[PDB]
Amino acid sequence: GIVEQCCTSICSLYQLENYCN
Amino acid sequence: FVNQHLCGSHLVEALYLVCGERGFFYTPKA
Repeated sequence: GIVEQCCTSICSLYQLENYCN
Repeated sequence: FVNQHLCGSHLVEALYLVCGERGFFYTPKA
């Protein structure tokens, strides 16, 4: 999930945009 | 500003700034 990819590990714009509507 | 550890309200803020008018979905337990 987003926590595993952006909190416990370093986030990225690619990852963040996957969560935009 | 997105290339770092973003947790909790910090992560929610990042999504808010990046997604804009598109909005987003926050699913912590995924």
